[PDB]
Amino acid sequence: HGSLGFLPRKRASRQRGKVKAFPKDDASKPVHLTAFLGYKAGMTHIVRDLDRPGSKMHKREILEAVTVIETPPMVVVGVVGYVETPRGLRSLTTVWAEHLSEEVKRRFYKNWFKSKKKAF
Amino acid sequence: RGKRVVVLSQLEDTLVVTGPYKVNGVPIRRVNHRYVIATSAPKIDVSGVSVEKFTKAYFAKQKRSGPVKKDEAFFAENAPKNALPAERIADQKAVDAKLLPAIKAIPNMKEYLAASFALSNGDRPHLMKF
Amino acid sequence: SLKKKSKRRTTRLRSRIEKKAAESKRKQKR
Amino acid sequence: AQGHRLYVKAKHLSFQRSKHVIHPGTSIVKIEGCDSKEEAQFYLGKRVCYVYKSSKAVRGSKIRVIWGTIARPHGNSGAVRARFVHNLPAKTFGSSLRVMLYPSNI
Amino acid sequence: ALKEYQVVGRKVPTEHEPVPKLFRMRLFAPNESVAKSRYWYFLKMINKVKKATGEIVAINEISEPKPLKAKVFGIWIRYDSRSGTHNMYKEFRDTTRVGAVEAMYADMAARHRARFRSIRILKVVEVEKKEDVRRNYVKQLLNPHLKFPLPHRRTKKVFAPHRPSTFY
Amino acid sequence: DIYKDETLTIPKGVTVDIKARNVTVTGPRGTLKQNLRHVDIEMKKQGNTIKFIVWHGSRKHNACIRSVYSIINNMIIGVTQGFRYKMRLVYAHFPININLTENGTVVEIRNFLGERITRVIKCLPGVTVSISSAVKDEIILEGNSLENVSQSAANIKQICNVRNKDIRKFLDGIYVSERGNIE
Amino acid sequence: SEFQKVVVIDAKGHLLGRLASVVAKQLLGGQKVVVVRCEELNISGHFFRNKLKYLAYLRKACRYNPSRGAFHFRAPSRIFQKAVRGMLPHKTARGQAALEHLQAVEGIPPPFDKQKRVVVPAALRVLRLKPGRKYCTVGRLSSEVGWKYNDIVAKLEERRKVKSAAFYQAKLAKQKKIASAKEASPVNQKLSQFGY
Amino acid sequence: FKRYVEVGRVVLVTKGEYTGKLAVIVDIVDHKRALIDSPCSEFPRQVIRYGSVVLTHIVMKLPRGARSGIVAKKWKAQDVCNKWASSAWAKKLEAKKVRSQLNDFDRFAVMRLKKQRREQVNVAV
RNA sequence: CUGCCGAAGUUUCCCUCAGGAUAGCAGAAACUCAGAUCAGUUUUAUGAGUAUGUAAAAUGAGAGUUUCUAGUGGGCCAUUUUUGGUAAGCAGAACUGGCGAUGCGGGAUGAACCGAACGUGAGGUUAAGGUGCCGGAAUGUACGCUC
RNA sequence: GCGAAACCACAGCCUGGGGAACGGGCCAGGCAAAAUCAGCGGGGCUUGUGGCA
RNA sequence: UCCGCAUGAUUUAUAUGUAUAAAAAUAGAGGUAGGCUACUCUCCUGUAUCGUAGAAGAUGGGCGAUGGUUGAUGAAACGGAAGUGUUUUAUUGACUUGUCCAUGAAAUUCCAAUCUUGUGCGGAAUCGAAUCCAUUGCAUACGACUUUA
Repeated sequence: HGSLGFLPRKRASRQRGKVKAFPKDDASKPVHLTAFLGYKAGMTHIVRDLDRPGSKMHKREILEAVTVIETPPMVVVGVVGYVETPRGLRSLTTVWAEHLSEEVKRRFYKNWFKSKKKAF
Repeated sequence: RGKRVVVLSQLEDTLVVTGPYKVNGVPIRRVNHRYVIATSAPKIDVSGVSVEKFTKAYFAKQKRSGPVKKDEAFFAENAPKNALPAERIADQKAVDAKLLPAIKAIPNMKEYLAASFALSNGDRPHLMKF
Repeated sequence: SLKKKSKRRTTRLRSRIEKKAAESKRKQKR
Repeated sequence: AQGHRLYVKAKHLSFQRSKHVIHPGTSIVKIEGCDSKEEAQFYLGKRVCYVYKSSKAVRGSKIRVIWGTIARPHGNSGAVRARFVHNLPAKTFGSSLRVMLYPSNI
Repeated sequence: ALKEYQVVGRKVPTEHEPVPKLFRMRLFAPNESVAKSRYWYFLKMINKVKKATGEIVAINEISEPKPLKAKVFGIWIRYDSRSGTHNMYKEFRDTTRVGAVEAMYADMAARHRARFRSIRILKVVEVEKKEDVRRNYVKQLLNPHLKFPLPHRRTKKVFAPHRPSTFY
Repeated sequence: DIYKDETLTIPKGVTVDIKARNVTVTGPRGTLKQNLRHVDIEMKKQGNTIKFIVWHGSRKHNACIRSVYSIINNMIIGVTQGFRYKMRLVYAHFPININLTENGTVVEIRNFLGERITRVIKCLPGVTVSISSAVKDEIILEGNSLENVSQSAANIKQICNVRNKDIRKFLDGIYVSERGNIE
Repeated sequence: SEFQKVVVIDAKGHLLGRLASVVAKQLLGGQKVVVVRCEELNISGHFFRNKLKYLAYLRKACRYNPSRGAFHFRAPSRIFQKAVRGMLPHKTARGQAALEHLQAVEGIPPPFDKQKRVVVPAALRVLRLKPGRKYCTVGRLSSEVGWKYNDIVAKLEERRKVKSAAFYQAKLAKQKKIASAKEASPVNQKLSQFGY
Repeated sequence: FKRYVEVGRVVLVTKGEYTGKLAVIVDIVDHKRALIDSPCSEFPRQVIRYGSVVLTHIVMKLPRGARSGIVAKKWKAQDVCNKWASSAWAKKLEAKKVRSQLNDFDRFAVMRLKKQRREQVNVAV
């Protein structure tokens, strides 16, 4: 058959996976980040002691396949504020930093070499 | 259009009507009665001024001598100086002399004739009693 | 609609309702 | 500058018509401020006017005018019938017309 | 609107009946001709006298003797129902007998979906004694201290600027 | 019928403000704010009496006039006398364990029929639940509003219903015993 | 009776079809109309009845490629626009142009909350529906069939009313002052014979 | 409430040819019609409905079904007129009527005085 | 190309057959009486057991012919009768109109339903059906019923 | 690079209705944004309850 | 790109005064002073309120009020739901009917300001990207997509 929840079966219009939903904001909790961005390096397997009560291999060794993804520390380079509106969230303003490295300036051009490097 | 003027005499088809030229500056003119709203403003006496000298031929145009005449030279001529006879001002001033005492007698009248009539939002002419 | 059927009787029903009413009246006459 | 407007604002609604037929000979005018036929007797015979603007400039004047006359009241709600020398184009349904206070009878 | 007519009629004189008796009834019709037509139908159905053999001797419209005195009328009628046979009696309170009949006719067309055809008015009677009034709604109207808020006040100029008071 | 009437005599209940279908009935015991917008009836306050008036009302509309009278009388009773509901626990083998929190506005129920599900209920506002000592294993629900006290008594009873068993034999649960007032 | 360039209608307490019929006539008449506060529109019939009327609308969708099928807009402004559109000859160019002269918004946005809001007595619920008759609000009826902005619009309406009340208090303070000076002038009753 | 359909309440006719006139309810025929009369000569005693009247705030004692003479005598004695006109409601209506009769010249008279009235704009600093 | 006149479907019988006939209709040519000379009509009288006929008052019309000669000789729909009939329709005749040759307004749309029988236009007024919006026209007035 | 023919009134979205055959054109709606590439060929009956006296 | 004159004009579902912001109920709301308020008053739609008087709005004078009023300003505050603005302003230059006077209109002798391009003006300052070609392989029938350059 095939699930109908995953159509139109068409190529993703993006390469970096879009976070279509963020955790609910609660003011009782203080501040933290909610996401990150890594690179799938590959997978290996491990051996682990299994502390699950009632499981048939409680306190016994299993073998698990694990995915290793490398995540060099991300750099915060701006802040954006969305305002609640009857027509949905709307990006009100955006503020950046001073020193935007060449790594992120490349994101703004299809040809970084031929450009005059005039971003920001 | 929109001016208020005092009717001097009753012509064959038209009304020989003027605003006192010292008040608003509307000389003695023929006006067809279909383009006149007869206001109920207090009447101004007319027995003091003669009105027989205003005839249809008195107001009529000159000839034309052909079907077409134009150009700004035709505009620099006539004008309210040249083809305008001095006798007309003598008649115009005579009318003003004989009507200003009446208009001065009753209040707001010289000011009423100096003003102009115009409609406003929410003003419905079929209900307005002019 | 809002119903389980259509209120507009198709012209067949507008056709045969009246004649079957006529046959009913003829039956009472007989 | 409110010492002007010697006319009365109105709108063109449709042609005189039935549901499947139109007669562009006469046009249905809604004289704004008139809410019955006994009131529409006043404007009966006045000079209605449709003013529009074009591309070519004749007379060095950008405004063309189509003259017309109020002919008869049309219905209960104070609409009238008008006869314009040139039948108004069908693109002018809802366009604003002018109603001159003349030929005056008040 | 309806108007009340007294119609007096009789059959043609002949050797069989040299002096036929006058037959007068009061009946409500919108016009003269309807009154005569209803008269002939009534006399035919009741007494069995043919339309051709008869002729009208007097028709007179009757005005209300006191069109400003609030009165209570009781109306007996013979309704032609789905079975063609049904009797009724309704009470009304107004100032004119024609008004009660007109109100009765609209009442019939509403609560029984009746016609002018199916209604046959037997008798319209003025009732003056309060305790002789039967119906509940009219009796409660007769109390001395009547008072009630204006029922169903409900009140071109489209696009009014302020919310209506729709109250006092 | 033009006028259906219903009359109510107000005891020493202090404030009976009736602004906008809303009654703030305050007595010595407390204060209850109630809304009567759902009905469309006339409410007149003439000194020591309250007149409930319906002008030209149908029987469907008229039936509301007694209901409005009854609920206003109930809230008057609440601010004057209060409402008390005694529920008696019934346990055959497993005792029913009850814990009281927030001055008795939340009830915790344990060991019902041997079940280890923690049947917890939050009492409706203005309802206090207490365990009485004069009679063993029965509960007293105190409050100003009869509706909230009665519904809370109903909520507790329907929480502990026997399931898949017989009403004939497994007749275990919490039942309402007495329905009275504080004094 | 007299036209403006734009009319802003406060749609609180107006019936859906009764208001949409007047708006349909004014649009073809050639006038721009802005309908504000759509989420308080009223519809005759009790709420569950109308909830079924709209859940039947959700049932209409083309069986082939439902993206082709009918689009069941949930916002109260869009439900009102559906009423007006069905009351217009939208399959033409004059019907199409009538929609373009219609604005329907939920709540009163800042571009319009500083202008007068008129009402249509031919559609007001208090003058049409008999007392005791069940009715449902479109704003509630949308928040139960998918529209997910009810609370935020109510949140913004509360703030707007606070600002609008503060304005009115300031305007009343000024207006009572000039009224005191209005009556203070003596010429008032030397023109009183004219009714002013 | 404030407006009750009372025998003896004076009502303001809002429909018909007697629009604007002031009459008093003499009798209650039924739920939708009442009998009204006025001492004013032009207005005859007749039966009018309730969509064609508006209830006023004045209630004057008057026995059921009084004749025209008695109603006029009671109306004069209790001073119904000049009591109705004492209200600001009647004053607003009379102001509207006289403002309807103003001609063009009177409108310019209104023009001038209220411009004189406007320019006062004197407020404490 | 325009104009004008314009049916028929069932008759008169006849037939081996299809058909013709024959009418009818439409006509084409010749000739009477200004008539009781007629009528898809009514009325009166009259006999026989409202209808029946004959005769005559009303009513409208100019009313007759003999002669030859094209096209048609179907069917459908509904009404009224109507015997056999049965769960129930169904069948049988006779009659009537309408339709074929017919466009227009209305009933959302439609072979028959409701009005209306057509040269080119102007104006006025209506029929049927309608007057919330689509849609020209009262979100009219009054009295009720219905959730 | 070379290069056909069959076929062709005109065309090509869908639901219901249009006496029938209901259709692709009519009516009422849903709607409707150029140009294309490759696959797949899709195109008011009726019921839960027998017959005789 | 504007200063800037223009220069020809192009112009308006413009427009004819682009005049007006409480909130809620309609078997109810609102306003007044004094100490939760007793009491007084208002409603009955906008036919209302604001502006409105002039060679399409001229040139002067007197009287009277510190005003109205506009063009242009040099600044403060506030408005995020689509902030289409609101306000505080001091300023300048006007205008200056509140009131009373004088000049001028005419033979147009019975009706027929804002809007921007425009094209250039002679003076100012301004110094970007994308694709093909090539490359990558996370992608691929061809386009497209992810890289590099």
